[PDB]
Amino acid sequence: VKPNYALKFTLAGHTKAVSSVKFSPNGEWLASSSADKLIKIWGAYDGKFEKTISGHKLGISDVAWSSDSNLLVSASDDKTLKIWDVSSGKCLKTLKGHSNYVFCCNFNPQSNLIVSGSFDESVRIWDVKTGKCLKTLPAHSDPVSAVHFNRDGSLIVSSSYDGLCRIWDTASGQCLKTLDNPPVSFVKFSPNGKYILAATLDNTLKLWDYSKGKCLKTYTGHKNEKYCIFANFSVTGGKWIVSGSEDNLVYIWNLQTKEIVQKLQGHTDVVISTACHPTENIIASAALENDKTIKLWKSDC
Ligand SMILES: CC(=O)NCCCCc1nc(CO)c[nH]1
Ligand SMILES: [Cl-]
Repeated sequence: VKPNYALKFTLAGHTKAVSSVKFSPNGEWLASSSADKLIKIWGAYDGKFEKTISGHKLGISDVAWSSDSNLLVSASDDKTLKIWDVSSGKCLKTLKGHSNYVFCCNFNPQSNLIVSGSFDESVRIWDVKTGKCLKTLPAHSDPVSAVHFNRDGSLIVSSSYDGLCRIWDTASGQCLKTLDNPPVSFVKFSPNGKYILAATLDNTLKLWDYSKGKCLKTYTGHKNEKYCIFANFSVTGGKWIVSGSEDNLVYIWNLQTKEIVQKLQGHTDVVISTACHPTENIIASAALENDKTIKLWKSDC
């Protein structure tokens, strides 16, 4: 069995590289962030442009949704994160404390906390209500490429150009585990929180068993030597691994067999970001500044 993702919509409007696309947990919306300093909201099902959210003074590297689909958080080169009310487009809080570009961000499942990763080599944990920094983790010895909460928010996983993935106890900020050392460009937990998916800048994705601390699966064939490209667990139909690539394609692998099952063609630059819809067999992909578009794809499985 293989998926049959086909192009449904091309979403134009960003004037520089797209950096990140994310579906709202309720499946209604796609949010995109860009080097153009803007967040854009789009209909997940009709691709219809909804609104622009503005206020960052420099480019945005990442955006993430609260669990109720009402709030966004953005990570910017202006060294801040901003918490946004999606309905009003208003900036509710500016999260200050990082000393360099903020690269990655995520809410916990409760959405009382935000985790951030920065070029300043720290991971910060923030109170959503107050906008205050609760904890600063001296997490890494190079820029932090990704941060992600597990299923209940009890753990954070971080990755860095220093070649490490680290698992952190959210409550205490203490490191529970460190996983050659090529730069780690992306990491996230599996939906069940038992596994970690990690990208390294040697054109390799690895599935790690967190409990055992050992590599279970490797996914190759794509190009990733430069950019922090997002990767995804696709779980709505077949059990796939999804990633962008520096050869301008979306790669889809069989999680169990590690075989490439589809390559999506259409982008005219690096596919930096992919997202999987929470309920439908729908992928969003976004590309860098030769392309600047988002594409919505639909599969029967
Ligand atoms: C250096 C690089 O990859 N620049 C392209 C724009 C940033 C993309 C991005 N990836 C992540 C992974 O967590 C967050 N943001
Ligand atoms: Cl996703």
